[PDB]
This record gives sequence, C-alpha cells and structure tokens, in this order.
Amino acid sequence: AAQTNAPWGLARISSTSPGTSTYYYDESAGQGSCVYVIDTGIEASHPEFEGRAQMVKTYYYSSRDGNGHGTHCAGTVGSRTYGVAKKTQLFGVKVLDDNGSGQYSTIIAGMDFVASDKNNRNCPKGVVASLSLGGGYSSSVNSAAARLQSSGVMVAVAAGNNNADARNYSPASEPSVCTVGASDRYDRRSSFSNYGSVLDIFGPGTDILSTWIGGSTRSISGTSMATPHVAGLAAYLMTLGKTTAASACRYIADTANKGDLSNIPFGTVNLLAYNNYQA
Repeated sequence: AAQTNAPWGLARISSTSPGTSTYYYDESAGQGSCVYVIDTGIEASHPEFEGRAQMVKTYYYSSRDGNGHGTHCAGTVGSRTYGVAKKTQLFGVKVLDDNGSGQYSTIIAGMDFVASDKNNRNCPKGVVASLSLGGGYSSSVNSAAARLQSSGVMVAVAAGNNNADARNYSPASEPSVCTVGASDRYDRRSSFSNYGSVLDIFGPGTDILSTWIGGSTRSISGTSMATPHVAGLAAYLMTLGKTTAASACRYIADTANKGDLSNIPFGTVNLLAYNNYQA
C-alpha cells in the first residue's frame, strides 16, 4: 500500500533516505494485534480512530483526556491518517491527570494492570505497551516495567527530554525494555533528546503531526512522539509474523538504518527505526 502526502515521520520509517513524503506498508497493517497507551487517556470518539479505540482503566474522576498528550500518542500508533499500524486495536490506561502529572505508585499500578488485562482481550498476533512518560531514577518503577516485559508484552519507553544520559531516569534506564530517542526531518538527533548506552533505537520526534482533543489535529515535539512510532512498528511486524513480543526490540535494532544520524555522542547507538517494506 502507499499513502501520499503523509506526515514526514511515517515516510521516514519506510525509506532508506530522508526528504520523501509517501508512506509504504503491507496492507495487513497490524490487524489482530493490540497496543496499550499508558498516558493521559484517549478521545476514543475522534473520527480518525474509526471505532478501534476504547478506554479500559482510569485512576481519576473521569477516563476522558482533558490534556491532549495521550490522544496524540495514540494517533501516531494507529489513527487512519497519522498512524503506523492503521488496523490495530488501541486500549487507553489513564495514569496521568489533565495537567500531565502523576504519582509513581499510580504509574506502577497501571503497568501491573496491563500485564493482567491482556488475558481479557483478543490479541492473537501479540500485545504492545507505549509509555510516553518518566521521571528520576526509581528501582520500583524499573521493576514494574521489567515485569510487564516478562509477562509477554513488547514495552517501548521514552528516553526523556533533558539533553543528558538516560541512565538517571525511569523507566528509561530499565535494561530489558526498548528505550527510544528522538530525531528530526534532516536526520539530526533532536536537540532535547537524552542519549547513552541504555538507548536501543531512535524514531521521528521533532514536529510530529497527529490527533488532538476536540476532534482536531496539531504538530508537537519530544521523545514522547518518537516512542509511539516504535510501538506501532512492533505491532505491524508481529502481525506479519517477522517477530514476537520477547525479541521485537532486538529485531528492530538488527533491521534499522545504520550510521545515518548526526550529533550522536560516542557510546550511543546510531540506529533509526525502519520497516524494510518492498512494494
């Protein structure tokens, strides 16, 4: 399949070079897979989701997204126009409030919820979780992310936006999950992106167009925007039978575009997520 005039980030994940505007992908498009978006919620009624999104859990007075951040991340995973995996099922878990903040105990409860809740859903091709959040180092937060991965879920997490070594942030610093940095349309590391030996991969993170609350759209930047490109790619590859939840991070790194990014500090991987689709 071919999507003309796509957002730059979708075109980049299906290309060997920067500067193109068509997204190429196998028409199976993640059907039969599931992606949990653990964030501020999802506006499931947005026309871009076509009935494939629903809220499954909240820790606050409402399950609605009063912020917009979680709706934007879900759109990069699986909306019709702005998503990587256009036929996946999306499940929302609201662990952040409408100001975008949340206690670490609530975030841990949310990750334990997904590890059990997958047994109540129909996901024959496999299960993914997208975590666009983070804070300072916590051994308890890292252990929760490791349990979720062990249970058979592909876990993707944001590196953080401090222009620093990701070793000092959680869940970014957990070894067994997929830690994602951010790049821009000219193949530079984003100026805010964290780095270090704990990173596994980079994805598009500067000026990313996706869905917003109120049935609208907008372009915003961060490692939060890079993370759902990788979660959507994992769902797409599991549907095609190329990999499984336990080895998807290794498969994505083995098949990535190598040595193409600028301003990568010595010691950090120079790997950009790529679907390797041949029309």
